Amino acid sequence: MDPTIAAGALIGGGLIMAGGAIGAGIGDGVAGNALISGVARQPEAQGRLFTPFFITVGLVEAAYFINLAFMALFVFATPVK
Amino acid sequence: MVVEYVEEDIGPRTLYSFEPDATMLFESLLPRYLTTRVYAALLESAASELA
Repeated sequence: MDPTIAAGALIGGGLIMAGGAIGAGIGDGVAGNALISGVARQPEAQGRLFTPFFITVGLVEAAYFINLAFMALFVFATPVK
Repeated sequence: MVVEYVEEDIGPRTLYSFEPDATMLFESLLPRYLTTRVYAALLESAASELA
């Protein structure tokens, strides 16, 4: 009915956010691992490593927030009512 | 050889990277060190013989 569509939208948004969270969390983890290792090798490399690191994060979190946007589109402005 | 801990001389200094690791290089470099010392001994004894 209408509530069935609403429930489908809620579950779909949930899945989208879950995928986003897994992706962002593990991606930032695997990037920060390299950052910390580099800073453990050469301390004065820190100011340098913040350029590639934040590039990587800029990509990772990107996929996250895109999903976030679409989750809103699923939950609030649900395409099919 | 006797081992002689010299100093600290290690503050924010950057650590080295060894390939493949530390001990393999150490154990393939020690006989070369003894050979270098024997070579220096031969050279010094030659100069001394000429004096």
